[PDB]
Amino acid sequence: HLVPRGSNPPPPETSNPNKPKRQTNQLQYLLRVVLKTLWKHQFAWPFQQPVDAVKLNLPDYYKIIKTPMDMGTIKKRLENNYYWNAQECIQDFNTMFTNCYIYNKPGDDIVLMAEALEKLFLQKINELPTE
Ligand SMILES: CCCCS(=O)(=O)Nc1ccc2c3c(cccc13)C(=O)N2CC
Repeated sequence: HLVPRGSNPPPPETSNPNKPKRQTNQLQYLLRVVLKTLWKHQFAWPFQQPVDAVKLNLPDYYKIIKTPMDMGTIKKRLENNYYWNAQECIQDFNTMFTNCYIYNKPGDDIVLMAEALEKLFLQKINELPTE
């Protein structure tokens, strides 16, 4: 009962080599504190790279989720100074959580994992430094 699975999209872009560099205290906090905390969490592992929805057989994932996002992407974006400001990075974290909550049933393990990361995220974002 084989069906066409299609392809995963290319991973989100993580490099903008000709963007001028600008560090901000908020971007520094996101990289060195927020991302580090979530990355090392026991439930981070499914979120550390783009979801392979094809190989995991997640039906209709790319029809439902218009903007895939993951912490591996966010990490590389931060490291490469891809983000112009901290709100762009926070938007990506939110997109990652939103996608998981939209696609999956509320009881599911992956949702519980995302919720644990989001609770920690919001704790750290509460102490985001002023601009
Ligand atoms: C419950 C932990 C399952 C981790 S997994 O590697 O076996 N499968 C999944 C990885 C990433 C995602 C999902 C999702 C739904 C169902 C299974 C999995 C999903 O939304 N993601 C992206 C976080």
